[PDB]
Amino acid sequence: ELQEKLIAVNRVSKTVKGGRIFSFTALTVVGDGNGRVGFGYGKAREVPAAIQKAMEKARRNMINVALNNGTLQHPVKGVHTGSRVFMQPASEGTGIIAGGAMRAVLEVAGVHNVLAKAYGSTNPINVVRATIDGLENMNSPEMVAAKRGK
Amino acid sequence: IKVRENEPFDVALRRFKRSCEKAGVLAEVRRREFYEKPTTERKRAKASAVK
Amino acid sequence: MLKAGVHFGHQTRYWNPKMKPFIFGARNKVHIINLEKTVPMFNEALAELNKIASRKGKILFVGTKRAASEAVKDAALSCDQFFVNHRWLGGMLTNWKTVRQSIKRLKDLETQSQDGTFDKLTKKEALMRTRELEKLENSLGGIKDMGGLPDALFVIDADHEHIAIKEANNLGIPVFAIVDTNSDPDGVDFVIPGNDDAIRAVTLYLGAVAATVREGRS
RNA sequence: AGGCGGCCCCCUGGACGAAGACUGACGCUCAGGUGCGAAAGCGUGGGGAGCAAACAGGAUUAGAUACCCUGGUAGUCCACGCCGUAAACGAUGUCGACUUGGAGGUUGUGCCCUUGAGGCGUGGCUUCCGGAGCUAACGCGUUAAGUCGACCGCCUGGGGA
RNA sequence: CUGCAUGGCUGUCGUCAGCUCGUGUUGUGAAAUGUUGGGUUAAGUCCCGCAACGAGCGCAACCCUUAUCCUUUGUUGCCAG
RNA sequence: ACUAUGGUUUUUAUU
Repeated sequence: ELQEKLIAVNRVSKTVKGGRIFSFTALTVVGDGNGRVGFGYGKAREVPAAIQKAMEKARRNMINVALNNGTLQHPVKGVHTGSRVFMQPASEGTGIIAGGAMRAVLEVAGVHNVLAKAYGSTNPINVVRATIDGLENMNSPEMVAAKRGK
Repeated sequence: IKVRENEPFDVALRRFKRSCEKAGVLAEVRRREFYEKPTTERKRAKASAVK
Repeated sequence: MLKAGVHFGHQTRYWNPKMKPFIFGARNKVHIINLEKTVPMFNEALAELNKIASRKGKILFVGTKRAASEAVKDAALSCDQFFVNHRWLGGMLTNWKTVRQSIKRLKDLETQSQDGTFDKLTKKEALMRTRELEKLENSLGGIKDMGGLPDALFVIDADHEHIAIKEANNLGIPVFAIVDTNSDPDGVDFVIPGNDDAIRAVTLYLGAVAATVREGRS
């Protein structure tokens, strides 16, 4: 019901007088491992507080999507602003695979096997959103409720 | 000459309404209701038009 | 509520072009809502409100629209509920982690009147100490004991209360609203035909909604 | 389209509106090709009030080959052609079409003897906000940068260019 | 020798009233917000009020002192009874 | 606004 994962904590490069400002920025993802996921960013003067703020920004930003027991239901395409993704299910003996945002956002969505690549813009706060569209494009196996019954 | 009032003057001083003592600029902000003025003094008007 | 799934119509001019799927025309010069939707739209709302109140699910009544600012308690204490009628200062339900301190500031503003000089003097600090104390004591008096979040929200006007309906959409809470042919049905989860201006409408119509929560409390 | 208003008469390609018909896929777009110049430029004359590149000087200044002033050729105008290019701008290719509202300009048209000191409907074009939707932002939004189908052209770093 | 290495000491705009933080809102984001608005003061001084609500630092206040009062003491002073 | 009118201060170790 609440599963959380970190992508990166980094130091900001903004110069103020005698050096680069003493702050830390964190990028995170949060979900329920079965049909909801969201992304968040946060800043602080210490590493734990940057994560504490980012994880809450992710928990307040969740989107509803469909999975098939931690496996992809079909090969699926995702798009966002100046970026694209493609994802497909794996075969036996493979499944991990992937890095950056894809190693995080899919693990809080319950996914245990994937084959995937990201295209266009390289910024992880853009790649994660093409990956969320690349989940929201996937068709549900759920029996809700008359169209395909049952 | 494009004047508002003229001919029988010849005056040592000229004055005419709503053209001196500045009355602004940008005074109708946060919010300046002027108690009752826009209710009459902006009926016609209609030359902005609108746009 | 009050007069069953029947229609009467309200107002003779200016209605919302988004209400086309619910308007049925004019009858006795007023515009009227389709009877064939009036009947079920009442029933599905009262049947869920009965169930929420049966889970002991806390109902919050909003009365920031002047006609309901007293009826939000005086017509609603007929059941177990909570009430608000002042401005929310933002985040009143979405920022509880920081807004819960307002009840402790209401506690601290009373402790500032514990001075030995406050008893013996008559006007010196007697009004200075009350500028926030007697406004927090009024605005929180129907919600301070709750200690958490409501599970349903009830509004008299979905355009006047919209700054609170925004917070309900951030928490996924179902909002129950009164609607007319000039209302807009977006951001609200249950909608019932009515008004707040004939005359003297909410004085008994809101009592018939508190009656639903009273049946949820058996 | 570029653009086109001092006025009157003659000629002349189309435009928009209300209501129908008969023909009967004849259509929509287009490499090359065909037709159209804003202003400046050219050829041959006419015309020459001013204005006016360049020119000769004043004055300002350290300077004045700028601004201001004194004088001024080509050009501007008319007739017939050459030149073919532009921030040629809604920077929205050409065509067909869908989908809420609001405050305005301009102009056809249906009906009522306007109760009376009126208007309500209904086409075309345009202005500024703006919904559903979009975009990096600013903007667009029934005159779409939105969603759909058809055709033709162009672009792949800057400095050199 | 070195205050472009460090603690301490210390200057001035100025004794000017200003500088910011935690959380919500907005923006993709650096950030914007609150501190802006409306009365008033020497003064973000004191109040009113908003998608902002709350908060520290400085400001003002203590103390030094002047116009008086309560009180005690007196030569080497002052010198009336 | 009638104040008619206008140019420099080295690239290079630093705020």
